[PDB]
Amino acid sequence: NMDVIGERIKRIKEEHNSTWHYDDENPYKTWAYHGSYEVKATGSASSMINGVVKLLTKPWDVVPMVTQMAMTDTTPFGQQRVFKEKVDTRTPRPLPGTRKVMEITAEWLWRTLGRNKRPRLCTREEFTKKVRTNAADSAKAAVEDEEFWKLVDRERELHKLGKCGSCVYNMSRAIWYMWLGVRYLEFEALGFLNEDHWFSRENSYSGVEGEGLHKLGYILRDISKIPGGAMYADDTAGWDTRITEDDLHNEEKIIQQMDPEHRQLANAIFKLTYQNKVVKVQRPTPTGTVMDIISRKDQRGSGQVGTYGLNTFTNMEAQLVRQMEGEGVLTKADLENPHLLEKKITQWLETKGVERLKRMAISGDDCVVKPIDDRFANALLALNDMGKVRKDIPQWQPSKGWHDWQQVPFCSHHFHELIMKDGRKLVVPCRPQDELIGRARISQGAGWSLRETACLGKAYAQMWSLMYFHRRDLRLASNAICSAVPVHWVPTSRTTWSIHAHHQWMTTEDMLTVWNRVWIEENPWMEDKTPVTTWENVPYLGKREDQWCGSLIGLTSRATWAQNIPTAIQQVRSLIGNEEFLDYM
Ligand SMILES: COc1cc(C)c(C(=O)NS(=O)(=O)c2cccc3cccnc23)cc1-c1ccc(C#CCO)s1
Ligand SMILES: [Zn+2]
Ligand SMILES: [Zn+2]
Repeated sequence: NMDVIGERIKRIKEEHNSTWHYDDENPYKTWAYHGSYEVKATGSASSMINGVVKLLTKPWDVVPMVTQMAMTDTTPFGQQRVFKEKVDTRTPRPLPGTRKVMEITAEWLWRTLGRNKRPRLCTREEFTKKVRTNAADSAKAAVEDEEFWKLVDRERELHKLGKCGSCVYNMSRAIWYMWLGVRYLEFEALGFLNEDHWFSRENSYSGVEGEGLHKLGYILRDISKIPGGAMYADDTAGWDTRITEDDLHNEEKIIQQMDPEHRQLANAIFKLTYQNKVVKVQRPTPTGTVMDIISRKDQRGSGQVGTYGLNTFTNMEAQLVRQMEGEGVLTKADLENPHLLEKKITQWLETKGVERLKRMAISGDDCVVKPIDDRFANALLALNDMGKVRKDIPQWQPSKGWHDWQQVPFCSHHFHELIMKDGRKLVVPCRPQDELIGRARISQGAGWSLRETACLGKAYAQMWSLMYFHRRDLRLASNAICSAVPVHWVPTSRTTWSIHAHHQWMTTEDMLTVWNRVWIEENPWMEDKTPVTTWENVPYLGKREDQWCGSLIGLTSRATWAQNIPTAIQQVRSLIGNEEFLDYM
């Protein structure tokens, strides 16, 4: 294994030859440990609190989920506990028959996904444009430096020779240029899956890439119209740690569709940084803090360019395999058989494949499946054998499905169908309210002024007005935040890193105008384009549903907050200063 990773470890070792040592008390059991060096400890035991949101959500000061979210340990201690609890495991190799059906399905799926689209290399100027639009970090400074691109070119030449010198995953500007350079090179070779929307619903059938949270519920409602069994949405326990060497070799098959110069670079990413990887992780010691150098041949590196798309691919494949087992196409005997009949798998894929993909909504490790009947609930042999063991359920207990699409969990949400006062139906996204408030109360970074804090608060408020307006407490808190923050202050930072967020709330445009654009004008499931002219006609969940989903409506403390909210707004305004404010209450 040293022939692939040796050069990276040699460069790390030489850069820290003063403090480099082999810590024999290292806690790694399934990862190869190469050595350690001294570092300055990074992270925090607690997250910073957004005072603007906190002051305008007083009843949630006494809420346990709101307190828990404010914690999250990122210190070397936090890094180590997460590592031990999840990442330091080995997935048993799938059986020979399971490997065979996965290989057949992966070959058919890649050909289906590439039926209209051709892979291509992504560029420096594409990466540059993405970095600029995201910052509008030190990444914008690097991208502007010609020496950054010269470091990139030197690494690419090693990749072209089948070698890697500086692409290290992390759990001086030279080390930062090497990390961003590593990410650019991955973007160059595999970025096309995202940039050219290979996992869009039109291209992939099961996929939802580019859809946006406001479309997911409508897609689940459409799947519910397909004849079949219940809708299943099983969670995998730590999906990224369950990506096997066999999964990685099946994902690598996309390189067969590439032009020769592209194939060479993508083969370098797969073989040197996915199937072999060098990882840095911080660890507390009695003496201080060390950086450990570790390696392994499987699992998925969570913070990589190709992660979302490749997880979506492998999950689509795994769910098709589970549907084949449910239909009796794959038997227990087939999974143990290296010599299983390839023809019946091929025949099912060619005649039923696409129809079975349309029965699913797949976003990375998140899946919703509506099989042809409920035999799927007990079809667990291939799923468990592929390593995709379901979270917090005995291995052989049947999956429980839903017969109502509104009860289905997907991407941390569930979806409600609302009837507007004018008779039109809306399908809206929702999650436990404490989660929404708890997140909005967390600020991103230290040494952030009242201005930056208030602008992030406004970004959360405006996200609530656009996606979660149907929650009484969030509409009231949103109105309060937007009344407390100067009208012309532009929302900053980001409320989420979800691929499903399109950030339409990152504006100073009227939120009702934006609401009409998203929910009426652009909404393909809204035939009648009549605009809503007042928030009074923007619906809420039924009161009982709002309460079931965490609303404090009906509580005295909530009634007191609603009554006295102009006082808290004025208190925020007085600390912000003599600025232009608008009264949204
Ligand atoms: C599928 O959509 C989402 C899923 C999640 C997970 C988040 C999200 O960040 N949640 S979070 O902060 O509470 C959170 C943070 C970190 C890890 C988590 C793990 C599990 C659950 N939450 C986590 C946000 C959105 C969106 C919010 C608005 C959206 C829109 C639109 C239209 O353009 S899309
Ligand atoms: Zn490299
Ligand atoms: Zn709900």
